[PDB]
Amino acid sequence: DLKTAVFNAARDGKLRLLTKLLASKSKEEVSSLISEKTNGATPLLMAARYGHLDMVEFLLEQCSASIEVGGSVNFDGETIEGAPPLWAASAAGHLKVVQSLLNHGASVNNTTLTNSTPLRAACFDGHLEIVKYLVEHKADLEVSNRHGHTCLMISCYKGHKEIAQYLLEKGADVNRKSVKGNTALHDCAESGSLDIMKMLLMYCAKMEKDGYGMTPLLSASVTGHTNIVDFLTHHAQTSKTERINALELLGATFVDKKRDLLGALKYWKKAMNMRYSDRTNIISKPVPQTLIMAYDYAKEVNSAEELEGLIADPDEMRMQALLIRERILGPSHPDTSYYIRYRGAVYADSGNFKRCINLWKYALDMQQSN
Repeated sequence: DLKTAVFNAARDGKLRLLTKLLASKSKEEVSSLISEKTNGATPLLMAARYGHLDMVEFLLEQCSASIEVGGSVNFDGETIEGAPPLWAASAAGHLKVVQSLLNHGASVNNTTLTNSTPLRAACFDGHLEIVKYLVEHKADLEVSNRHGHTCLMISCYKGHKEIAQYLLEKGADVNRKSVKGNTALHDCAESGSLDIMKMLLMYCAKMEKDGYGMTPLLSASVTGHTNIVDFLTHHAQTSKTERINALELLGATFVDKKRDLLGALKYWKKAMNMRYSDRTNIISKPVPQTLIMAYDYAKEVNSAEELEGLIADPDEMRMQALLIRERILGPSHPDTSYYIRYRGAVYADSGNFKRCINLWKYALDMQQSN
């Protein structure tokens, strides 16, 4: 009864309602009731989560004991486990509460069970003042989550140029790699954050293949951020062969993600003309080992004159898209099977269940083998 009404009172921010609940209880008894978890969370953690400053000051002044105790907090319908009060406050954008918990001695790099710092948390939803305040209170820029994703990486992915700028001038390492080889440049490519990408390149960020063998350029081609593809295909650090494959893959993404066939064809014609713009250095389309029944035994166009009529054969353009993606990403990259399945589902929507089944059969074989 009481231990719950205490939790509900701290969660909702009812400090008048709370005080009357403990009036005739001992400092011993109170330290117990505010110590106990409800819905996986301390009263202090909920007080901080929903930004009730008066409530935070009160609870700490009874017992500083729950300040580093992690628990369950909900952000965007997701539960997050092991989150201390300072982390929850930071995630939620409650600056005054962030300032109060640090005043009262809170540990500025104490993490969730995923090893996410309060700094990482503030970097996510883009709370610049909390970031600045955490860093001016000894927050480690370089503590990554358990996948090795950094504060600069998430800052880049969520398109917060100011926060990324502040981290960079405060000395953040731009060439860190996630366990799967993600760099901040890859985060820029996958979000279409062109300005941040340009900033990273002035801080001498190196473009590298990730664990899937994807450069920032190709990561942008997969996700269909044409702003990044246009920039990096005119950049000196990208070769003729890299531009051609990036244009062709972006072409496929236009077919499958954007359902824009005219746009796909523009990209394929550009890449095809690049392929035969020097008789001294012809870049020929690689021939795959075998024809695929699920692709109707189709073969990539290998000439400008083979592209011209393609607009009139949408089915041929969808098979070209799957060949291109399989050649450039390979079967280990999750988007290859994702788009095979998607294409199957589209045929099923037309009433072609057989073609759906044959594409899904080959997709499921590909997934099992990964």
